[PDB]
Amino acid sequence: LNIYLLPPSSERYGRVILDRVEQRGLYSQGRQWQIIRQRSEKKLKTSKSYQESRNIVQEAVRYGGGKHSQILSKETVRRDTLDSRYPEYRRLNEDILLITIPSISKLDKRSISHYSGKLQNILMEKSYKGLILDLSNNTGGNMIPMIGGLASILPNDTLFHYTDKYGNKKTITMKNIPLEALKISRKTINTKHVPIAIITNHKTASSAEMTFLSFKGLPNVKSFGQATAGYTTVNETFMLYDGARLALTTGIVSDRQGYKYENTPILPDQVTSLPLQESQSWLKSRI
Repeated sequence: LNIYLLPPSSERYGRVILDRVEQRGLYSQGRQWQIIRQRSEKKLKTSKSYQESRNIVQEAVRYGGGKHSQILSKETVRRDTLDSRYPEYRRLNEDILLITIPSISKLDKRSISHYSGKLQNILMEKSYKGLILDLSNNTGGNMIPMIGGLASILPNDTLFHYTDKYGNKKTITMKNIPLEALKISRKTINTKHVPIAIITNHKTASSAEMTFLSFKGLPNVKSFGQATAGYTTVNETFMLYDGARLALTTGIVSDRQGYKYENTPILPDQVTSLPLQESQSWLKSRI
């Protein structure tokens, strides 16, 4: 077809990332920020490729956005997509299901609907009186299939809040979740009410942590295990010219109860190295 393309220079490509970082990053203002930015622009003047430009702005991204921010090359983004897994369950006994809820980074509608659908089926069509939700080793990815699959046990209300560098406070509610895309019905939201035990470990991160926050303060819920990884900030992701992605931190976070998080670990209710064990016992007492 009839195509016109005049791709940015490697310098331009680098400067585009600096503009975004400055525009939305939590920390990208003030004396230390320029200097880092100025130093980055000086190197970019002689950059000879996009890859080189990403290397050059790395300090700026890390400073301007913090430890939850980064630039992923197109290749890195795809390899990470291929690490995606689907939820699994095992019946522990006639009353308790153990549900494994893993990392998934996929965007495509089919994959994310298979992930959420698997969860939906377990929660809606299986028999139980209590649940164990296992977020160990879930380092995040696409929030949509995670929150979506768990829709039946979450409020049709505020999930968590987040505030940007300009002091704009916003809210992620069950409505902001594209359930329609997963072909899941809003009539199923919050229709299961059983004791829920949630397990986390040190690797539990990011989307998984914000999924964890979405259960906080629920009276039927209690959590076991260890503090999470501490990537409790909202990111916005910007697709760059060659398919690379800028993941940029733009929001500080608070849960329904008013507690604030800024790349800070979440404490489970009951810290322990035996959370499956203590989980079941807790579930027994409440059943």
